[PDB]
Amino acid sequence: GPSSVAFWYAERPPLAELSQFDWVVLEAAHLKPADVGYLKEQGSTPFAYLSVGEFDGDAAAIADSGLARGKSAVRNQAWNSQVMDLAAPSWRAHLLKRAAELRKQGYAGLFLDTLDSFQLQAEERREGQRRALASFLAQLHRQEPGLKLFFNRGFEVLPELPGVASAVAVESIHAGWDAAAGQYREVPQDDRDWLKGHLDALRAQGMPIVAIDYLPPERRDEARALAARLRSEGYVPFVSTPALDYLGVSDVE
Repeated sequence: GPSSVAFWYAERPPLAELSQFDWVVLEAAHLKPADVGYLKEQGSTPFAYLSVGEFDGDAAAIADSGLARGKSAVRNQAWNSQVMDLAAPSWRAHLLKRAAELRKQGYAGLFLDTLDSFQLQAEERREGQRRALASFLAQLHRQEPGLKLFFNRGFEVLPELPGVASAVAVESIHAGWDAAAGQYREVPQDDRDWLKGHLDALRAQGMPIVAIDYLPPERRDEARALAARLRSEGYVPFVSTPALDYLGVSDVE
């Protein structure tokens, strides 16, 4: 897996600086193929963001895209993000086409997000979504064996996908972002208690685990210490801001 990792989702990625991280996850809309090639020339492994469980867009955006039939009307839906039906052929086809385009652009892998958004569906629908997610990920991996798949969590599907994921990320281990309360908050103990069983399992199988923790820029000294703490606990960390628009820290200075 990675020795160091950065995530940058904003415009104008600082490519020279990002190139010194082993793995770099980017929003591909803000890069051109020459930029992706430059990162590889420098020795970095570039990954493109891909949201598997949700479509990011206004209602105008998802209608324009031809994906409307695939939208699930979940009760707790986050604004500007639509939970999609992982069994919908138009959604699955859309994602596979996107993967092919990102492959052609030179990405070495995909960072697969919203792998647990199906838990927002009605309880009795979740197992069917989980199975559709697992079959989608297997088909993605079969179609695109040249893309390393860097999962964001995925605990409900990982046991059925041996050999598919190259690493698993987790937001967050110690320092997190409470999107509701809009605050940097310590990850609550009960959140760490729930993660422990899943992370212990991945550790037992040698899976590289990336910790995505959140501290604001003014706390860069604390972010350095936290990166060291996370490495001593076996994680490959990136400590940054929730917008991922910041040259956060993965190792000590």
